[PDB]
Amino acid sequence: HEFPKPEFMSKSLEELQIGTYANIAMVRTTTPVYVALGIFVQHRVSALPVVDEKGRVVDIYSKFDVINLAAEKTYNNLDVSVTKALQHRSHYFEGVLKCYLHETLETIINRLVEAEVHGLVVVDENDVVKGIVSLSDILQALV
Amino acid sequence: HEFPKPEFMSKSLEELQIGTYANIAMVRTTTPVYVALGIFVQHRVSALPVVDEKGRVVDIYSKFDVINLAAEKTYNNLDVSVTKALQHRSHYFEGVLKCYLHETLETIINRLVEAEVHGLVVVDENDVVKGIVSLSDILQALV
Ligand SMILES: Nc1ncnc2c1ncn2[C@@H]1O[C@H](COP(=O)(O)O)[C@@H](O)[C@H]1O
Ligand SMILES: Nc1ncnc2c1ncn2[C@@H]1O[C@H](COP(=O)(O)O)[C@@H](O)[C@H]1O
Repeated sequence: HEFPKPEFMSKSLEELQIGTYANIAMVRTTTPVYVALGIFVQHRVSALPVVDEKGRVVDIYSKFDVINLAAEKTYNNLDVSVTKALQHRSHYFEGVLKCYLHETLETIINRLVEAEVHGLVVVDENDVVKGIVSLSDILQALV
Repeated sequence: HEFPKPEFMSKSLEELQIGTYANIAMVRTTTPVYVALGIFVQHRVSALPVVDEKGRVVDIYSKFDVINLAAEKTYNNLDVSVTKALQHRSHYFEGVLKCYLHETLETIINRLVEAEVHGLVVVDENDVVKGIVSLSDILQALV
């Protein structure tokens, strides 16, 4: 009974209707961590696209990023920028940040597993946010 | 304004009232992945304690575990056991599986960051499930 089904691994994100494409919560490179933490606790979404001055995705900020900040032995306050998370990892340069609607479920799954990341930002031709794909969305496709 | 606050890093899980201690969804070492996947998609919890024949915690099964299974190049079906996830990692032997109510937030945070894990099972003296602590619970303590 193969897991995952080969006929669904070969279908695109668009075809499978996988991800969230409305009401996306996101932040800027100039956003302090206190704003992200407020979003996580009060708005309750799992990952935040981080966009530069042009609206282009340059990182994804997760709840684990906050915990990583909290564990730092150097002195921090919450007025630190979300871009300080980049000292621990670069989702961007490892090619495990973004994805496209036309990409296959197999491609997306291989990308998640590549860096052990829980989410990808769906972008357009200008790297501008269209949606988000998280492990929950993939699990709905895997059923 | 220090992040995290030192006066809350020194407090225990019990003292901070961090974690979920009722209505815990969990599975057995004999549980097939199809049962875990159904739980994730329909019951909608982030991590499942995996308990042996004696009710003792021997693993934690996460949504990423399913994605990891899905990416395997060898042939699988969903009748595989949740214990096949153990081929990718041992939360147990790395000491990043369990925690106790009396442990400090700083200890718990350092443990999460140690293996880059998103959750811990709160256990008793017999390694039996008392609750679960996930990144969301920690974020509520960090505010
Ligand atoms: N920043 C976000 N804004 C809006 N929806 C999101 C965001 N991050 C994740 N989601 C969606 O939240 C749902 C649950 O995802 P998760 O919280 O990872 O289980 C999924 O459908 C995601 O696509
Ligand atoms: N297996 C589980 N059974 C019950 N509650 C859970 C389980 N896993 C996580 N939770 C709780 O679900 C809430 C949201 O956690 P998370 O889904 O990781 O954001 C937290 O209060 C967790 O303690």
